Amino acid sequence: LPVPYTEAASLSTGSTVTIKGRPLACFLAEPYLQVDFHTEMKEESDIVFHFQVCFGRRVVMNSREYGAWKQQVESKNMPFQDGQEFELSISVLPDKYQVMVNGQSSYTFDHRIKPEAVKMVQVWRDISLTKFNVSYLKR
Amino acid sequence: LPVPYTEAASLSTGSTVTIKGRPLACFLAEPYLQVDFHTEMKEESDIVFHFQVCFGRRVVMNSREYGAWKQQVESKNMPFQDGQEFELSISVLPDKYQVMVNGQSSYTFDHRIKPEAVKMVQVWRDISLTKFNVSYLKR
Repeated sequence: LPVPYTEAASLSTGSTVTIKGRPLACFLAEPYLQVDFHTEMKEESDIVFHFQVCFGRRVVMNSREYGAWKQQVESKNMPFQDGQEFELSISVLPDKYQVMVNGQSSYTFDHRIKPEAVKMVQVWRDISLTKFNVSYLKR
Repeated sequence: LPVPYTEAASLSTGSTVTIKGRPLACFLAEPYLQVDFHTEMKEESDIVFHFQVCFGRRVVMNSREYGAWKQQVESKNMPFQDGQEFELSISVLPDKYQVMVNGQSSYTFDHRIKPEAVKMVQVWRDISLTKFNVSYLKR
């Protein structure tokens, strides 16, 4: 899959975004992974959910609203494993996103903007990607 | 050119490393560029010169010696232009590296390890690359 990876998308309660991929360097090099849920197809559009991994160090989550970054949430939780493929599953719950890493609940982020505002998902920085899916099974 | 880009290399006084490329996102997204001069072909080897651009924000330079990062040099100088191709030229002078951006002297970094210790150059993070060259014209 090409990285940066972009897909038009819609989200609501019950939606799951599944990403399978792979850092491009060992953790000692501090590769990054970024997943952004955008309100428009344009990359300068607002970001309802920003998820940024500095592999082996930290994760930051935030939103970008009317062009400006808001209060970041910083986590030191690091379930990702050096040199390994990862499977990332972001579920849209009524009150928050829930982020699973290799099947383990690892982060959550309460909705600041309704998920129905999302029109695009971008996955980029220092990863390769073998799978991307947005589920569309629920009303 | 594939990114991450790796080339075996040797450097001495008079050597020039010329990199031509292009951020993968606008500056608002804060794409990065990293150029590392390594002592071995392995990515965990020491880094004689680390050059890391956070486009539109800062540049940091450092060395990684026996596995540990040393004193970083942080610069707010930012000659790179939003959305534009750049031409980066790193010259090996007797006392320092000199970094030109689009023909303009922009950064320098005094040698901490002799440049003759370099065996590999890696260029990676959020850029595309159209040209890479190491000059080999001087004794």
